[PDB]
Amino acid sequence: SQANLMRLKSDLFNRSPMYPGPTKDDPLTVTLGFTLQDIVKVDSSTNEVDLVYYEQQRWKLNSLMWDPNEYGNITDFRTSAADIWTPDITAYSSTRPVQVLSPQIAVVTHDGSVMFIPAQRLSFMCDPTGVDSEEGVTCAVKFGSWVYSGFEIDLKTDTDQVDLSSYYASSKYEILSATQTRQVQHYSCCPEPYIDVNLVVKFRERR
Amino acid sequence: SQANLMRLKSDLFNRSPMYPGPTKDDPLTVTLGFTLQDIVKVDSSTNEVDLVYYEQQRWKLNSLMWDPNEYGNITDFRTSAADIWTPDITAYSSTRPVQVLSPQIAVVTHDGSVMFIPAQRLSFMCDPTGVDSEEGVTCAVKFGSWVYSGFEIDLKTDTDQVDLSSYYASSKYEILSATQTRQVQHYSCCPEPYIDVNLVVKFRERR
Amino acid sequence: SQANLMRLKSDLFNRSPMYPGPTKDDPLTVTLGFTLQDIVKVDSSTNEVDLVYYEQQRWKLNSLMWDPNEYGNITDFRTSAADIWTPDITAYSSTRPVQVLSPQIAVVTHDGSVMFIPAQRLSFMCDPTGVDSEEGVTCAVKFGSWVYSGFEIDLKTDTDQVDLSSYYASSKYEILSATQTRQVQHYSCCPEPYIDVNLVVKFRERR
Amino acid sequence: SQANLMRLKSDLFNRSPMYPGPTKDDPLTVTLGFTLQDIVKVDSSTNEVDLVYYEQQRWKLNSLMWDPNEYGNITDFRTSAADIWTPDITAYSSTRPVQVLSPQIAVVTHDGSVMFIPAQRLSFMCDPTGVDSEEGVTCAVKFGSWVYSGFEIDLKTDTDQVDLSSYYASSKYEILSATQTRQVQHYSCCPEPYIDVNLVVKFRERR
Amino acid sequence: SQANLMRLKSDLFNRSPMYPGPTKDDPLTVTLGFTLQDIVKVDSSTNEVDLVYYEQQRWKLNSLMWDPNEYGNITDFRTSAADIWTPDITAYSSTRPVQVLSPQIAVVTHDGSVMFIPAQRLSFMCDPTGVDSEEGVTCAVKFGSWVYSGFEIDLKTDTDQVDLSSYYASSKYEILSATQTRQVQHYSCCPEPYIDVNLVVKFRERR
Amino acid sequence: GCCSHPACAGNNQHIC
Amino acid sequence: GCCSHPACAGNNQHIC
Amino acid sequence: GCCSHPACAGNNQHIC
Amino acid sequence: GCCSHPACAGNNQHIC
Amino acid sequence: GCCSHPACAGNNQHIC
Repeated sequence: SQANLMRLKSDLFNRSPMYPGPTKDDPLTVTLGFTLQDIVKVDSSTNEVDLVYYEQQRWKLNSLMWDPNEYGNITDFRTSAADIWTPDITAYSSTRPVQVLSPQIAVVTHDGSVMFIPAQRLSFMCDPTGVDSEEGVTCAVKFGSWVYSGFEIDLKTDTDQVDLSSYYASSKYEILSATQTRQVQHYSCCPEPYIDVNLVVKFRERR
Repeated sequence: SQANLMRLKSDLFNRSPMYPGPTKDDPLTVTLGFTLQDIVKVDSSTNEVDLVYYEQQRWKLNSLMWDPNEYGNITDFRTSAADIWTPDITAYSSTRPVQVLSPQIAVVTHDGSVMFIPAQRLSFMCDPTGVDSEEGVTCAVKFGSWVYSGFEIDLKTDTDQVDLSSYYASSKYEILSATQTRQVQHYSCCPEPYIDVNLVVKFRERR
Repeated sequence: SQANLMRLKSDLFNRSPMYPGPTKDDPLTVTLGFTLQDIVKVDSSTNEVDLVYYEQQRWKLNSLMWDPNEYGNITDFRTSAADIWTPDITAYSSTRPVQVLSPQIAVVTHDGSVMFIPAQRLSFMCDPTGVDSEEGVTCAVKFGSWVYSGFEIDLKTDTDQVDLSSYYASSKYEILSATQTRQVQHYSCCPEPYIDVNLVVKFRERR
Repeated sequence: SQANLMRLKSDLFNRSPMYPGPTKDDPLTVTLGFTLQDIVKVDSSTNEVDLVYYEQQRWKLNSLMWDPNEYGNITDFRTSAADIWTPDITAYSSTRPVQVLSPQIAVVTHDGSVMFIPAQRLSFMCDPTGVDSEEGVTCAVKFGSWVYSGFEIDLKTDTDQVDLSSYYASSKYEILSATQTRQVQHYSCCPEPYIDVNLVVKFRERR
Repeated sequence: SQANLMRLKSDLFNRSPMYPGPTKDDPLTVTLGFTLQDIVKVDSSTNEVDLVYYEQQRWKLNSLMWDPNEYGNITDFRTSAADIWTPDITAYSSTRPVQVLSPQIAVVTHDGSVMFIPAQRLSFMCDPTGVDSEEGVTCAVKFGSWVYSGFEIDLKTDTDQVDLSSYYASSKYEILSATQTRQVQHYSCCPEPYIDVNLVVKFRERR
Repeated sequence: GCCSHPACAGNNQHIC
Repeated sequence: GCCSHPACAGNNQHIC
Repeated sequence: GCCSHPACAGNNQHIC
Repeated sequence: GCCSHPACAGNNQHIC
Repeated sequence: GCCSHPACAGNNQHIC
């Protein structure tokens, strides 16, 4: 079956040109979700906050479909994220290059579904004034495609609640709320909408 | 449609040797504009200031033109900035390598226009003395081609006002003024002019 | 006879496409072991602790077997880790990219056994409160495959005792205990098990 | 015109084997020159000083010559420095890898001349004691080939004066003198000379 | 005569395969020597010391031999360290990835000798308590092959004295002694010896 | 739960 | 506005 | 002793 | 003043 | 001091 997988990956990657990305004719939906692990730095002198999270991205390509019956009943495989197209979802208010904390490996399914869940450390803009109070402070950062409009990459979430089930138990901070919410922006000049997912985290120093 | 796009990129990129850059025979105009997101660090002990901004660059190549009727009415596409020539526009007084905060993807349109908008963090030389006063302080940094004269790359702006509409609302600093000015330098020895865009930012600590 | 060696690497790597990783049809067992060298940083303001250790990984592939007398009685060879598949075993709570301190060279034996021992510096989540007391403090970090379930990669240790024989004799810290324990987790939704090795270190400042 | 340049660059780079470096039979002269922008860090606790400068290097290869009349009268072109051989000129007492602050692009002229001017940040060994006095302090760092003797690479300057015309006007430091001087060394054992350019900067805190 | 050199490098590198490393049948001797430039950081809070040094490495390959009479009387040449096999010699107690400060170019001579001398900054484990005293403090770091036993890579020194002739004249520290000593170790289970060179430096804050 | 575990999420994309 | 949004600017170069 | 030295461990995988 | 500006230096090497 | 200078050392290995 190792031979069959080699043959599948050969057929999928070597036979056809690279997916050139989505268009207005053949758009794409990307589902985004966050699993927040810790708030690892709060800098009131520079207004920078650092987060560590897992960022799950999922999309589907017709060009990545196959019939398992032609390939020894293989229904999915894992492959380096470099072997495939990935979407250009970006934090819009980072202050430093995002650091990758995990392998970058994607899961591809025979229906053409792709899932990619890299661990990341993000530095972004946030005035943390009020973090040492009972009220706490709210930080926000928007994620969206750097170059694609909503007529080409539709962004969505599966839930608006950030996954907190793995949040570090002895964190310096208490999460008061954490949401990941699709927002839409329209410009009068132009017919296409622009989509972002707003990651909003309200937190305070633990007492 | 996806077939058409693959064919378009093949015809433009694999068919031809890469654009070798502009010459005095075939010069090029590069339009520059800045969108300031935040002043993220001010260091009075070393006289270094850090900016985060979006740098919009636009130019046009005849070698990137195509007829849309010939490619399923495709009028533009996105592609890795590695797939194309990009200009060597550089900050002249940086103190650290510039950090790129966004995907490096350009948009190419059928008339041969290319737009490329990298988000960046820049450390540059600036004595911030007076930032904690009512008058504030002025910092300046010039951007220009590293190796091409004004007879080969003409630099232009669309506006002399730095875009401040995305400047961080809770920034530690208030922007009093932010301009981007085309400057021409002539040297006695030589007939060719050298061009830069002078980014001038006046700011103070917010009270 | 370098010649027998020359011939062996030829047959194993280039004649076939690379090993595509394990599946539920051809699962794989990875044995993990840690050799702790020093606790090199303890940061109570951000709850981050840095360790330096040697991580021993061992697995076996049928596709890497050979006959010693068909190869000049050669029983093993060394090769760049880039030339072979390696498992995606990862710290689940790192806060910074792991840094590699040693050459990345694996040892392959004729029974198909592979051993790979990278020296590493790891930053991970840990509240160190109590480190300057007699009792000390406990830190923990889990290691496991990023994408493979326990039906594809079985993770095990040979011993639950972290190797402390190379722990730095003049370290700032005294190790009270250090264990590495295989843990199996099931989620109700899903029948396949998920495996991690839990690295648990109890320590205090040395007097 | 664009055609001629593409053709030229092909003939020079794709048609010929790369320059295997100088020999005593086919020697090379490199001209070195510095433009000091700022002294950007002074650390009395580790005896390290950081400079930002432009390092101009010029040399000539017969293998990079062409006749302009055979190429539409093109007399020069610019190309990525990765496309060409460059000399192994190194600072001998740096304490950190040099950081590159500019594009790395060379100018190649039809006589085989190459000019290459990277902007750099250098950390090097210097006891800054006395910098806070009227007398100031002197720092020095030598540059030379890492592996070539003076019989293979001759090093020279065009002037012994460091160019100070772009030194940052609001710098924390005042330059009292800055020179770049060719030094020739003979060792008792060996007839071949060893050459360096000695960068000597005397400076003090500005009051 | 530049022609002869091109041909030599071709015969050695392009027509013949890269040396796959030593074996038990065709072992190798590596000679090691250190030139200490400065102790550039001493950190008593984390027990880390940073050195800057030149590491001279020398070995000999039968596969790199040639007859100068067949190659225009060329007796030696210089080439990128990437063009050749290099030994996996490593510090065993580093705390950070080693930083390379010099070009990575080796000298190859016609008898198959290779000399390779990288400048490096090393951070390693050391409790510096006593550095501010008359007796000073002793630090040690071992260097050896990461994956090869002494039956495959034999390690040696030319002298047990570290080269101090280039030690920075205005260093914060005075070197009381610096030795580089070959050590051979056997383990009961196994016949093959394991070899390291122990870099031991005794030093103090200068009086 | 499963969805916070990267390997489990990838095996159970229909839920996560 | 549109020209402040990189994706919008790149998509509407006649305006931005 | 052997199994704590990586080169030795790698050379004797049946014991280490 | 050309020689302090890298682009200018590269265009005027006989002077710079 | 040839043997302390890397370029010289590489050129005179019978000494250095």
